[PDB]
Amino acid sequence: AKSKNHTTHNQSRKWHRNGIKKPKSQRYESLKGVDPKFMRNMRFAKKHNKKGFKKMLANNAKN
Amino acid sequence: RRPARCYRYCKNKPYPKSRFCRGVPDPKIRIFDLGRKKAKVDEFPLCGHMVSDEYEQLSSEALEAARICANKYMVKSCGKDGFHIRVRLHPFHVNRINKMLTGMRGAFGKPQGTVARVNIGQVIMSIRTKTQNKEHVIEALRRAKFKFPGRQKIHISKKFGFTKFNADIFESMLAEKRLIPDGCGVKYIPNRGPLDKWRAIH
Amino acid sequence: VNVPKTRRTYCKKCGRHQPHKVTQYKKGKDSLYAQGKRRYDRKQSGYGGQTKPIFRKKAKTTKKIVLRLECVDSNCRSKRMLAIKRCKHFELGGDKKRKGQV
Amino acid sequence: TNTRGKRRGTRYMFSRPFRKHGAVPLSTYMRIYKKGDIVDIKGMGTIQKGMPHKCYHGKTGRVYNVTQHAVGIIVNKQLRGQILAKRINVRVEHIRHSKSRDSFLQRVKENERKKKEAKEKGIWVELKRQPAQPREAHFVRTGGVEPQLLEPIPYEF
RNA sequence: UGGGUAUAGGGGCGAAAGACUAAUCGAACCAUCUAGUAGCUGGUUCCCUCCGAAGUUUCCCUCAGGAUAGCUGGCGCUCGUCCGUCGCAGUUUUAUCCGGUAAAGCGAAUGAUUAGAGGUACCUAUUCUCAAACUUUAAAUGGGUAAGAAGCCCGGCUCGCUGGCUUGGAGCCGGGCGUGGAAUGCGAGCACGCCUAGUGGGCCACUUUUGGUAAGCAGAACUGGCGCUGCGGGAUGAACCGAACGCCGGGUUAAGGCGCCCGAUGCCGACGCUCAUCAGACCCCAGAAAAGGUGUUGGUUG
RNA sequence: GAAGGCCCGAGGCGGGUGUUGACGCGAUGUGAUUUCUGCCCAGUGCUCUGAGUCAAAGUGAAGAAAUUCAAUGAAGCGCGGGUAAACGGCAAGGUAGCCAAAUGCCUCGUCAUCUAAUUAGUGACGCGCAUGAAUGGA
RNA sequence: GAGUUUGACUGGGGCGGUACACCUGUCAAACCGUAACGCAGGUGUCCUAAGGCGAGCUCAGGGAGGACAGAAACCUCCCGUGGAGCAGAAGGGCAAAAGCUCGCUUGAUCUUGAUUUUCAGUAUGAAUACAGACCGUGAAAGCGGGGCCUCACGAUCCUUCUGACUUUUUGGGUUUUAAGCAGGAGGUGUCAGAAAAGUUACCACAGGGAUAACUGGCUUGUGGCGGCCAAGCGUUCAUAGCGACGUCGCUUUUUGAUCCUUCGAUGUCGGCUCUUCCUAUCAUUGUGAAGCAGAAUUCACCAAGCGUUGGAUUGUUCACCC
RNA sequence: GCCUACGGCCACACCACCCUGAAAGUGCCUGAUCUCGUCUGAUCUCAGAAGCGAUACAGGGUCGGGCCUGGUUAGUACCUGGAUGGGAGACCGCCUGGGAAUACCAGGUGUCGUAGGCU
Ligand SMILES: [Mg+2]
Ligand SMILES: [Mg+2]
Ligand SMILES: [Mg+2]
Ligand SMILES: [Mg+2]
Ligand SMILES: [Mg+2]
Ligand SMILES: [Mg+2]
Ligand SMILES: [Mg+2]
Ligand SMILES: [Mg+2]
Ligand SMILES: [Mg+2]
Ligand SMILES: [Mg+2]
Ligand SMILES: [Mg+2]
Ligand SMILES: [Mg+2]
Ligand SMILES: [Mg+2]
Ligand SMILES: [Mg+2]
Ligand SMILES: [Mg+2]
Ligand SMILES: [Mg+2]
Ligand SMILES: [Mg+2]
Ligand SMILES: [Mg+2]
Ligand SMILES: [Mg+2]
Ligand SMILES: [Mg+2]
Ligand SMILES: [Mg+2]
Ligand SMILES: [Mg+2]
Ligand SMILES: [Mg+2]
Ligand SMILES: [Mg+2]
Ligand SMILES: [Mg+2]
Ligand SMILES: [Mg+2]
Ligand SMILES: [Mg+2]
Ligand SMILES: [Mg+2]
Ligand SMILES: [Mg+2]
Ligand SMILES: [Mg+2]
Ligand SMILES: [Mg+2]
Ligand SMILES: [Mg+2]
Ligand SMILES: [Mg+2]
Ligand SMILES: [Mg+2]
Ligand SMILES: [Mg+2]
Ligand SMILES: [Mg+2]
Ligand SMILES: [Mg+2]
Ligand SMILES: [Mg+2]
Ligand SMILES: [Zn+2]
Repeated sequence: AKSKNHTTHNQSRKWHRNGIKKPKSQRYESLKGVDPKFMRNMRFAKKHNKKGFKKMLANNAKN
Repeated sequence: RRPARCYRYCKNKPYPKSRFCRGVPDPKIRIFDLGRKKAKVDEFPLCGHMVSDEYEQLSSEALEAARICANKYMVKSCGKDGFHIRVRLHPFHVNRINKMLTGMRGAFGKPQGTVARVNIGQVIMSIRTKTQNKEHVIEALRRAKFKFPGRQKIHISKKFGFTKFNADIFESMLAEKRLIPDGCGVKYIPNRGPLDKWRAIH
Repeated sequence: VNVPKTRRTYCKKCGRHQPHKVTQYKKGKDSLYAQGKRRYDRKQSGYGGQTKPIFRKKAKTTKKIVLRLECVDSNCRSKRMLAIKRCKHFELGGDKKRKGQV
Repeated sequence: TNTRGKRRGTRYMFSRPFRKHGAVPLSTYMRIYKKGDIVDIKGMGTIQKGMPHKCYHGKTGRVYNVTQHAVGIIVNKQLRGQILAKRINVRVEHIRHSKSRDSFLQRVKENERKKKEAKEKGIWVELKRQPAQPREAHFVRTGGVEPQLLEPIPYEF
């Protein structure tokens, strides 16, 4: 009472039945798996980014 | 053995005698050159081939039988030393045979014989001899066609003997020291080597 | 497999590399009053026969050698199990191998 | 059934080219890979560490993470009907900068230069690439000599 | 041999046949537990509209079955919905990568292998024939990425990372710049949302391909098809050719046909070939080979 | 040899054999007579002896106690002997017999006889696939 | 005496094998993937270094040499792209390396998360790239958290060990004990992991043509039958009659292969009986051929109209004999 | 023209042999007190400057081998898609596009960057 072992015959039709969908490209992709030492300093760059907010307003006025 | 109708078509990949295909028996054909092999190139100018027309497998049994059928006629019609037959098909493809039949459980068979895969337009057997023996080669190669399956046609090559140069240019290249005979064939001498070899020739 | 009796590995309580005395780990006798042993005895009491499976189809021919490390510092004396790959022959004392010999 | 080994079937894929064996040239390690650039993936058998899988050989992705002599690539991998953005970590010996990305960044630098140079002159130049158009009309001089007559040759053996 | 008694169901009794114990015996009969369980058969009741499969992946004391992924349907919802712009693609183009198959090669490596020649069994230069688990080479088809505003440009800010030095790097802020920065088609998005039935026995064909002498054989790749599908054609027939379907009228075709059955050549069709005392008569496709003929008709070289 | 063998029985000062007592009862094998009944006690089984393992209870020791440890340590096993008209085999290598058998694969064995003709029958031959001595032989 | 069990895959089943968990080459048709009881092999290990680092060194083999010493001992020089070695199968990689040798060592250590591969994109196993400690090594740059890469391994429950702490031990407190947290190990090879001997012809039920035995169907290896070529046989003479080495067919009266039909059943061997059919003609009718003198016989042709018997043995078809 | 130190590409650079080489440089060369390392100052490390271009090194030569490039083989082999094409089959032709590789022949034979230095 043997049967069939492996088949990929009708699988291409099933895959394209709803179409092969790529993940929607999102701005600001996820930062998972990045260097932890790099992520530490990048958090500190955003943590103290408001410290130079007064210099930003002064330099924008020169333009 | 089984009839050649069972192993006539090139149905499988080439299965040579290698470290993986062990236990292969010895082929039926062992001698491929007959007649006066150690003859000069000028001895046998004319050459005739047995060109195939099928993409099939010629058994080593049929290669040996057609070798004898062609040799026994060139000896009787051109003498024992007036020709040089060269069989240009070595049986390398091994045939497999299943056991004397639990039926197909483990059906991969053991080696049975050896065939030579021939192509459409490939030479099977070549005979070189004198020019006046042209009709004898055609008949010798015709009698050996019945020892082969499929369809074969007899062709008289334009080359000079077993060489790869045309007969019209062969005389000119000999005078210009571009071809020198070494036994059954000739060596092509280009002008792209050390000049010391050129001085040795002249 | 031959490992020395002395290692200089990281000591967790000391927080740094320390000389350790390497031994081999033994199972030790099972406590007759373990929770899984107390309920196994109560379940086996009475009629009914064997209530837990009895493993029969053993396949492993070796065991993972467990090394009982121990820092030689008299103040710490902390142990740590260090398991190595499976091996048939395992020796702790042994002797260093020599290349050019007969 | 086949085996699920990591390097199963990579006899010629990860092998070195003919007469290209030996130590890896140094410029392969001197190329800068910033975050977001398009790089190709091609496993090198000389260095077994940080080797990409056989499915990513010949694939292309953008770099998201950069470490010491190793980068992280976001590669697309179509499994059945879902293309998956795979975050793999391969060393720099197995990657090369995609020249297709560099050729596009050069077209932007020229497009921004042409539309700026055309504005200063008032002219309007084209920037969109157009496919090969049908060939325009043209005269063909015979040069006095007639065209060479051709005919099928007879069959020879 | 009658009658009266004895032995009662895992028991009785048996000169032993698993015999016999009320037509029931290799464990009687009766009622109940009991509507015992069944991955196994059988059946499963009105109409219509719309959408519409799967026999494949992984795991399972699984392989007549489930779980899971896929395919399905329903319910929506977030938007768009003149040009324009987002967004999308079983497709091309451009740009740039990937591969080691066909073919080729072995006077190149590994392996196999034929014949002479030269110099002194080897050695040199040649030569014949090969590889699926060989290869210097190497396609066709095929795979990946890219073809902009999530950009470009100018000027600053943050950092505890980096450091000869704003030196990097990344993040952030302000300002300026559509010719949207290949062709074509097209509405998309919500981990293609949420719940979800059926299926998890497939089979067939072109090409590729494995075992097998071969098989209406067994086993794969790809695409289509059958199954789920009627219709025209192949006399006929699940798969072939054409073409897919609400109910009709007119017209025109496909594949295939047009002596008659049988709609259409009831053309003053064209040119040849062929006589068969087993003629021949067209995809799949349903009987032929090697080898022969001073049958006949062409052609080639002498 | 009855305080028993055997067996019934949920249970008793239960019951059967037994209104019995070894010329008895119970359990098996072989199967009249005649004639023989060979070898193997290793294995399995039964049975018979007195020098490692060995439960609960009991004794000893440590500990606040639970607990732990130690010594002692039944039957049975293990060790040893006997036993094959015990299972069996031929540890012993099939003895006496018998046979191509209701038992012989090759096989329609070979030979003689029986018929015009015989894969049948009988008498012989026996390295007998795979006969054989109370799993009884003749 | 009672209860239960006595794996699965499988060209039926059993036996065999493990194609049941893994690895290499190939199949595989140039991304990946891709089946069969496809092909050729490997695995349940080994290693205190064969791990890590630094330094120096260069291998296989060959030539020429050198007391014993030779085809192979050791010394020297030259050539030597690796033709050696790298624990193992294979593939890949590798030369002032990854090989060989030497001296310092334990990154085979303590941790958090992410990622790759088999993947459902779960787990395990095995890998990748960081980060925080603590170290090794080198002058240093660096390199190293096992083996050059691809295999070399194991859930819940339970036991055991290690470690930690405002952790529990139930009205509080102390000490035992027990429990818990965290990390190892003890193992399930049917390897995502029940605890498992048969027999049944005395058999039973549910089913299955998913699946065997009997017919038919495809196939013709085998069996049977028939050509072609002509070495040779035929005293001489290849083809009167034959036909080696080869080769092409046919048949479905052998067997095999397959498993398409039938398991809510197609009665199944032979004989007897009886009819019709086929020709690959044994005899008879009409011919051709001979190594046809006659006779007898052989080959071939038109040809199935007619006939093909009686018995011993065997259930036998099949043989054998009268 | 040239030479060093560090290189990138890694034979057009390699290999064999022959010829030539200013100046500096490099190398050879001369020693073993110290540093350091060997069985041995050969190698290695150190110290030095009498000697030359022998070799290394560089340049050139060879109808040189190899390598590189191109031609040829060749629109050949192979191949996408298509047909109620041929053929008993094996296979082959055509349509639509794509398109090789040996032998053979020819040409070429290092180049570039940084720093310092010599004619
Ligand atoms: Mg299935
Ligand atoms: Mg399977
Ligand atoms: Mg009890
Ligand atoms: Mg494999
Ligand atoms: Mg009575
Ligand atoms: Mg009852
Ligand atoms: Mg019975
Ligand atoms: Mg509808
Ligand atoms: Mg389907
Ligand atoms: Mg069913
Ligand atoms: Mg479902
Ligand atoms: Mg399901
Ligand atoms: Mg089903
Ligand atoms: Mg099939
Ligand atoms: Mg089938
Ligand atoms: Mg169905
Ligand atoms: Mg459909
Ligand atoms: Mg028809
Ligand atoms: Mg109409
Ligand atoms: Mg019609
Ligand atoms: Mg004839
Ligand atoms: Mg007895
Ligand atoms: Mg005994
Ligand atoms: Mg006897
Ligand atoms: Mg009789
Ligand atoms: Mg007798
Ligand atoms: Mg006896
Ligand atoms: Mg039962
Ligand atoms: Mg089974
Ligand atoms: Mg592939
Ligand atoms: Mg670290
Ligand atoms: Mg069936
Ligand atoms: Mg036959
Ligand atoms: Mg023959
Ligand atoms: Mg006839
Ligand atoms: Mg009779
Ligand atoms: Mg040259
Ligand atoms: Mg070329
Ligand atoms: Zn410590």
